[PDB]
Amino acid sequence: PVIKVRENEPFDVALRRFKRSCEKAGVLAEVRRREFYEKPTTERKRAKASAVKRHAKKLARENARRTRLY
Amino acid sequence: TVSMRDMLKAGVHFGHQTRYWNPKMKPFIFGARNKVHIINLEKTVPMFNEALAELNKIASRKGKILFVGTKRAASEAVKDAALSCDQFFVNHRWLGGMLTNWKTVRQSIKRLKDLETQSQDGTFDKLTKKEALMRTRELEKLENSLGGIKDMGGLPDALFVIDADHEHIAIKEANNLGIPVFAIVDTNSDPDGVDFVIPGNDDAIRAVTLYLGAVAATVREGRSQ
Amino acid sequence: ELQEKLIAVNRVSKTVKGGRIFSFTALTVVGDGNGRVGFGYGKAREVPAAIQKAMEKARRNMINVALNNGTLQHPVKGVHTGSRVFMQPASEGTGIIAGGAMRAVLEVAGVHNVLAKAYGSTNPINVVRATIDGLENMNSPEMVAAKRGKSVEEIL
Amino acid sequence: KFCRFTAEGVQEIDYKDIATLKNYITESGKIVPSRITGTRAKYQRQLARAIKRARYLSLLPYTDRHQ
RNA sequence: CUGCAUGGCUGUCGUCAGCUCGUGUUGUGAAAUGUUGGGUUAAGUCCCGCAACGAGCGCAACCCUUAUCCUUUGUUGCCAG
RNA sequence: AAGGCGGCCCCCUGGACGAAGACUGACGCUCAGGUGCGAAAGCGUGGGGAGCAAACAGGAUUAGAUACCCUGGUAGUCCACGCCGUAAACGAUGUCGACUUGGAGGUUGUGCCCUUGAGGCGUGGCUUCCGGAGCUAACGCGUUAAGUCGACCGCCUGGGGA
Ligand SMILES: [Mg+2]
Ligand SMILES: [Mg+2]
Ligand SMILES: [Mg+2]
Ligand SMILES: [Mg+2]
Ligand SMILES: [Mg+2]
Ligand SMILES: [Mg+2]
Ligand SMILES: [Mg+2]
Repeated sequence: PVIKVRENEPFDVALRRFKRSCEKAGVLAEVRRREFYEKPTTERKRAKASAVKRHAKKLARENARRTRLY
Repeated sequence: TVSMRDMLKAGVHFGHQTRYWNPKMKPFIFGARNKVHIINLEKTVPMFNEALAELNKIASRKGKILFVGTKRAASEAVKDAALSCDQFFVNHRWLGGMLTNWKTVRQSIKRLKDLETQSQDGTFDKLTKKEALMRTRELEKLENSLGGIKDMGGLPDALFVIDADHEHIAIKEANNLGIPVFAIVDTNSDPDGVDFVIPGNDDAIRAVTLYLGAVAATVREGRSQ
Repeated sequence: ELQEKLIAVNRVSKTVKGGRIFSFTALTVVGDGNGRVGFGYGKAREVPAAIQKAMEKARRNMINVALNNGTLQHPVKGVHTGSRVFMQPASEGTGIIAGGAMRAVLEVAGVHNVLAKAYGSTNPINVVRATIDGLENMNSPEMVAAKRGKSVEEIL
Repeated sequence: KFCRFTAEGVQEIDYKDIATLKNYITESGKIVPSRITGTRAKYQRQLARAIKRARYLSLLPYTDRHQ
């Protein structure tokens, strides 16, 4: 991403904008999974393990609204 | 009275959302309305009248009717109506084993007899004020939970449940003992643990006021024999 | 008054941080020579306390059986978790031809002539429940006539 | 949000449109996921094909950097 | 001599906070609940919810001094006047 | 169908689902023996080979390490034509038909109402999570059942030996 800083802009805010752009692009987070070979078996296992937790959280959110006042 | 017009004007016909309806109580459904169920007055009124007839008959039989309800909106009502009909009530959370573990209920009943007589005996003298106020709270909070069943003797002869779905444990205990039950069930309740089924709304100030006004009146109705 | 027989006593034990602790479980069956019969399962630290605890629960859980004058009405089968009991009526003088925990429960239920056979796991704890459920589910001529609308003479 | 294609009754999506299609690609040339766009699964699979067609025909860059 | 026969006594874990029982309930059963979960505390201390309800040894208090004030008695002590 | 399939385009083609129809008329289910397909690894011939990587060498750890940590590295993984029918080939749940409370979704089509906004009511196919009766030794299944039955095939009879 091009983060060419214009005039009258502090280096601090310029670097923060660059870091935010990198974070929203998610380039740094992709190397931690592209650094090694994940077998298709392992990838599918991770995907289902993440899907199971992803609606289990919503299931618990919608189920904890019945009892347990505080 | 038993008036369907009174029930409709109070708001008994309302129920709960259609996603919580119990599948075993649909004959008592008038039809969905904005994802909210509506009960049947044409079916609620006759069953309620028959239950009131049986209740006043069993009251003339000199039976100990116990009201039980832990709702916060109908908290003071089930007490002001139980005092009117000269009967017994439980208003706080149902202590599991109140009916089955009657030996320990009587033991607690006598604990809050010795402690009750402590107030008369001015025994708040053989101990300083910290001792005295601790004992004062020990009766205050011990009475505010089981005070409606102090002068009751043994097990009640009939039960009247404000909401069967919430107080399902009391339904089970009463069925195990062999005590007749008149429970106010709703669209999300289970009308299978009760021999007498009372359809209609269960969480409404006006609805519970009408129910209590009918029950207490018929109980005094039967007592005056 | 009422007759009672305890069938088997066990020596179940638990394990704790400081070792293993012991306990006793007693199975008893109570009856009165008639259709009333019940079973109880008490748990205590010693055999007399266990049997005395089981007796009270048996008495409070007694159930009624529509037996005949000296036998049962019709052959029946009872299916529990691990026990499959099959009982059938017999004639005068045959006796109670049953084994395991079924003999005691039949004797306290009052049936004098009966032939019983158990298949599966013959443990007393399960076979007692199996035979109690089989005896409680049997029908009588009067009950079947009432439920069908016919008469006992018609359905003979 | 809501599927604007269904809201406006857009039956088909053509790669030749760029002014109203750039809204579905990030500044890095990556496709905005459905969980962020608010688009149905019927039209996400057609938006992806249109974006791929535009990338092939040099209408939308694959990424910010190419050379 | 034998604390590898013991009584009595003592130290540590540790004034750490847990250790159990009665009834009831649940599971065919071994067994579980109570004792778990949120707040809170020094704590199984208190509350709420929850088939749990209660009880014992238990966490505190009741025991001994200090900290404001009252009365009684005034010697071997105080000198307000 | 299973195994398994992921930029885009072109050509051939199999299968699946829906409103309203028309048409033959039991032509329907299963199926020993047989036939075909069938992960990867492996073998033969002809090619290619960037990266990865059995065997192999070296380095490191360890009392020892013919291994896990590292640097290389051939077969192989890439293509065409041939051989095997082997997997935890799993949903450890065979194929087909009917019935049995409910809730919250995903995907796909259609009907209707004023569609002013994925407004509202219905209706079929696939699929996902709870959950009642019931079943089970219990975990658990639970309208896609492991609930009750019907038709058929295959398999099981103590653990080793095997
Ligand atoms: Mg807590
Ligand atoms: Mg291969
Ligand atoms: Mg290597
Ligand atoms: Mg080496
Ligand atoms: Mg298999
Ligand atoms: Mg076939
Ligand atoms: Mg389920």
